[PDB]
Amino acid sequence: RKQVSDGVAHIHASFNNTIVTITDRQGNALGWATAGGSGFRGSRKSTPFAAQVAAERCADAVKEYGIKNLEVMVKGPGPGRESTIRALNAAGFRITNITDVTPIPHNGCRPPKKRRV
Amino acid sequence: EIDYKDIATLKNYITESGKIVPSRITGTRAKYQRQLARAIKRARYLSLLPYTDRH
Amino acid sequence: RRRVIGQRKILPDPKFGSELLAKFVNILMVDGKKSTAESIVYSALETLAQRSGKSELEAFEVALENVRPTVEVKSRRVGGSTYQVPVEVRPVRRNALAMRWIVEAARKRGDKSMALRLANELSDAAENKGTAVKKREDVHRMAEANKAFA
RNA sequence: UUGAGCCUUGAUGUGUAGGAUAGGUGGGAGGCUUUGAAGUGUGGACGCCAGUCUGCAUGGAGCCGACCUUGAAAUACCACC
RNA sequence: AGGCGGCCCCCUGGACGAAGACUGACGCUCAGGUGCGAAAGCGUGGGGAGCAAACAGGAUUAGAUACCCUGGUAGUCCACGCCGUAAACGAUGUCGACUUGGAGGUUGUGCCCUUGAGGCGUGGCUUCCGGAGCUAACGCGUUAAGUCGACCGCCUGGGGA
Repeated sequence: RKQVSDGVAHIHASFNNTIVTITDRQGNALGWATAGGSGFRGSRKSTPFAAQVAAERCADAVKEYGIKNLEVMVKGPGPGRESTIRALNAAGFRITNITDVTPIPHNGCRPPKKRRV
Repeated sequence: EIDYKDIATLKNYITESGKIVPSRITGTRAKYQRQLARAIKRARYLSLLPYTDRH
Repeated sequence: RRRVIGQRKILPDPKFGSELLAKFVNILMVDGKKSTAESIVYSALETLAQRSGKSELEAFEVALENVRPTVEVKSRRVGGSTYQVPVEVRPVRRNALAMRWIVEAARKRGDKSMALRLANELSDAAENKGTAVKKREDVHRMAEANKAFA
């Protein structure tokens, strides 16, 4: 139950939800928060108004692990992809590294051609 | 077209984002971006360069 | 449209004092007799100072601190989408909006005397105990989700 | 390696006022702890923020009673729950 | 033609330049033939991430059998074998000569110690803007719907069909 004080964090932001995880370098998820957790419907869940109020709800999910130094990984296009990071910095945590890992389309299967209006 | 197997040279033309440096930025003619894309493909199929990026 | 005349700047009074007290004796004027409110202004405070606050000097300060609108709600549309939207209120007249919500209820309620119809209203206003405020808050609470847009 | 039950063992335990966290309870001056007490907190649980346990910073045989004084009742040493 | 982008190794049609040469009208077109296929479809055996007819739901609505959302088989892929049709479209049959351009791309190549980065030329293919001419009009415009000739394929109002 001593604090670990060092680790990693993973950010996901899609066009329909922001999902943030505080992780371990072994690939474990230690605590999580979702922007649909604020009760908001549809693409609201991808805005800073939703993503900025998931960060300290994610810091609450590791309250017995104890955090201080974090290395961040970020994926997805959603607007909330950085306000959730600044809100976590403003919670009293210190970012050791920031890296973007958003995929570049490879094969991609089938796209909308043929796109909804 | 020339020296495309040297990766210590080729890494001056490709980004940390896993992409390519524009010909506007290297100051080069349009067909140098084709020469560069061919160098990239000819380094990929020779085990000199990776095919993809991400952590 | 955009013009519209420039909105007014009101006035203070050489006896009633501040711009809001000069508004209190001029708002909700009916029948134009203009001698009724000068016996009701700062005259409901001596019992308020022993019911829902202290002193005749803070009895009306606290009423416009307990009745404090910070957000307005209104419909907004953009083509084929409509939302109820929340907007922060401008501070400069904020306490005059709160004043209006008290002096009108003394007219819209008809129970015993006018020497009671405002004093009985103010003693709940100095406590944020207005009519149906739970369902009023339920609209602003529902509109909060629309500051996240679509 | 562990699901489940069961044995085994430790921390407990206070208010109020005063030194004093007396759990209950039956005896009671030479007997006991070395895989253990101190520090008093960094930090973990609980909290009267004191203290104890997990485990350290850490050491490492002691200690305790008189005078003083609380209370039905005592504070080494030793059962029982 | 329809269509076709990877790197790497074979097999291969056609077109095109430089400087010459050997045949001697051997050319141009073409009914019916003789051979091609994009999507979809039919056959025999495999295949199944993503997309999705059909289908079953959510709905929505007056109703929803559909849009929109949740799932989803056929079909898409391959061994091949069939099918022969298209807004197969710059809606312009094939073939040849004559003749204002500009801007630009793409590929050979003649020449000046290329002492050559440069400059002066010159064939092939081809995009956009447009002039004389043509056209009802828009467009075609030296890659002409122009100027003129050889041959072939077609055709004489919709509604019905």
